[PDB]
Amino acid sequence: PIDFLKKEELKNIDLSQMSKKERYKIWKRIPKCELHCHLDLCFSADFFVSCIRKYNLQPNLSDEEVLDYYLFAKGGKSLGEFVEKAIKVADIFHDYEVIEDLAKHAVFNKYKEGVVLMEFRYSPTFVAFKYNLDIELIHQAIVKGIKEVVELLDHKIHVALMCIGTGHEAANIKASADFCLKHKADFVGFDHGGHEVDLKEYKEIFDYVRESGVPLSVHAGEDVTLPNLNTLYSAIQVLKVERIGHGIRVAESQELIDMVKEKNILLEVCPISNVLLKNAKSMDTHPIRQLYDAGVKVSVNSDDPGMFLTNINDDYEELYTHLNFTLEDFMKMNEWALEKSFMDSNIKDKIKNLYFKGEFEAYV
Ligand SMILES: CSC[C@H]1O[C@@H](n2cnc3c2N=CNC[C@H]3O)[C@H](O)[C@@H]1O
Ligand SMILES: [Zn+2]
Repeated sequence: PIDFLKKEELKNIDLSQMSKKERYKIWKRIPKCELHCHLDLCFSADFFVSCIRKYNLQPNLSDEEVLDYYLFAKGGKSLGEFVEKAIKVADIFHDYEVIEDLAKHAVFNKYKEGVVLMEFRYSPTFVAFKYNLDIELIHQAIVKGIKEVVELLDHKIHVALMCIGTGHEAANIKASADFCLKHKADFVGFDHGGHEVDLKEYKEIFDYVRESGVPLSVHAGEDVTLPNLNTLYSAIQVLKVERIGHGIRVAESQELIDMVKEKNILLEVCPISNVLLKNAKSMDTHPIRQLYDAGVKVSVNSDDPGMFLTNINDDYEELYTHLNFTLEDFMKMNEWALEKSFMDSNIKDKIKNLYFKGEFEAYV
């Protein structure tokens, strides 16, 4: 059982005297609450390469060329290109067995990384398109795979699901919204991913989801190539989201920074994703430092461990190494993520008690 760091204990840890390996041991011991991780793009290199071989998908490529062709581990051009490679990766959604395996593995690896609260998200209609799978059996496979691992683990990690709509056709977004609500019992939130579009047009679809009791967190303010910040205004003012996926472009506008703070919105920051997709110049210039210092609530997230060949503790390493975040900062961020989690209040209460009970400093 991971020896999770406690709030009152952090002042005794000297990270400056540690090797990279020893720091990773400390990142593992942070009780992490992760809000933004696409389960359908969450795997290791090994898992991915097996899948490709299992279905004889690339007989002309070495393992290394398969990783290069399909994934984004060295970074790319833009979110646009990222969306194009995701489409390619859908080569592996061959059947429901591989899907269930994917879900077991993803949860197991989060557990070993020291995540205690995990909101996974996935896009059913996406996962279905390549082989025209049935979204109902896709969901059953994922829920089954998750339940089995959580049970095996004695509920040591708490997992919830969010449903993502993708694309810019009302028909597909509506079909996802209906699926999400049909499966309200499993889904705790509703998202939009894919190319970044202004969601204001789909107001009535999102209203209906939000008003049926499923809160919203949509991808917005990620893609630096958009000619304005309209997508952020829409998510906040029209969709009335509780959280924003990425939202890093909020840093470009004092008006938006004030809006997010005043509305108590949390930004689900994905540091490595933004650098690899060219939405931040380098980790040294990542807006999370500005936003955190401006008093915006932000949490740390991996986004797509499979596309980047990373895990959540790599994001912590980069933030510590490039931007000088501290263990205190990390604990504060995870407690914000805990408070803004869409999971049941009973579960959040348990987690608070288990991991976030003390205070950083003694009463004086
Ligand atoms: C199997 S991924 C299904 C999808 O969800 C989308 N997505 C996955 N990871 C992210 C996605 N969308 C936008 N921003 C990049 C990243 O956060 C992806 O482009 C595809 O549209
Ligand atoms: Zn994402």
